[PDB]
Amino acid sequence: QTIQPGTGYNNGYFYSYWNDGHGGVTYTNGPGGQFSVNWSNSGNFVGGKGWQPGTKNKVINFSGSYNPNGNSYLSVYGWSRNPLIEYYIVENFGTYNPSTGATKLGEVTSDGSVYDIYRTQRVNQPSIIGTATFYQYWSVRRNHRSSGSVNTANHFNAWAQQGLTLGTMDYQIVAVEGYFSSGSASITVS
Ligand SMILES: O=C(O)c1cccc(C(=O)O)n1
Ligand SMILES: O=C(O)c1cccc(C(=O)O)n1
Ligand SMILES: O=C(O)c1cccc(C(=O)O)n1
Ligand SMILES: [Eu+2]
Ligand SMILES: [Eu+2]
Ligand SMILES: [Eu+2]
Repeated sequence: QTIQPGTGYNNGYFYSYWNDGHGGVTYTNGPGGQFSVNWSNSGNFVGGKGWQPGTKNKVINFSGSYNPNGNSYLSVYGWSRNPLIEYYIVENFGTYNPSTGATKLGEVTSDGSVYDIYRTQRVNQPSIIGTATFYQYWSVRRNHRSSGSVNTANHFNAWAQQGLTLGTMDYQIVAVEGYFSSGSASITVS
C-alpha cells in the first residue's frame, strides 16, 4: 500500500522506506517482492525490499522499470555491524555517479559488466545504529540496467581483496534512492 516511512515485512520480504522530510515521494509496497516509488522535487530518500538480515552469498534478482529524472540510484543496498559499513552494488543511476570525487580502488566483473570499486566515508551521519562515522563501499556497474541478477559474493570478495571487509550483516535490499530529484520506479525483488 502507500505507506509513510518505516521498516517492516510485506509479503515475505523486508522493506525499508526512509525520507528526509522534504515530501514529494510516494512509496508503495506491492505483491510479492514488488515495490514502487514515484517522486517529484524530493529531498533524499531510500526505499526498497529484500531481507533482514542479508547474507554474504545471496544471488539477488530484480526486474521492472527505473526512470529517474536527476540524481538517483538503483542498487543492492545494505549494512553490516562490527564493522559498521553501508554498501552499494549500483546497477543503474541518474545524472550523478555516486563515485564522483571518490578514489577508485579497483574493478570487478560480474553478471555481464565491469564494476568500479570505491570507498567513501560518512562522518557523524545517521546509520542503523544512530549517529556515526563509517565507511561506504561501492561497486558501480558500467553497463546500466534495470533488470538482472546480482551475485553479491563476487562484489564482497573483490572488496575484501581491496581491504574492504564486512561485519555481521544487517539488512540487504534492492533500493531506489533519490537526492533532490524526480522519477518513477517499479521493481520486483526475488
Ligand atoms: O500524510 C503524509 O504526509 C503522507 C502520507 C502517505 C505517505 C507519506 C510519505 O511518504 O511521506 N506521507
Ligand atoms: O510520516 C510522514 O508523513 C513522514 C515522515 C518522514 C518524512 C516525510 C516526508 O518527507 O513527507 N513524511
Ligand atoms: O508533513 C508531511 O509529512 C508532509 C507535508 C506535505 C507533503 C507531504 C508528502 O509528500 O508526504 N508530507
Ligand atoms: Eu509525508
Ligand atoms: Eu572484457
Ligand atoms: Eu533518523
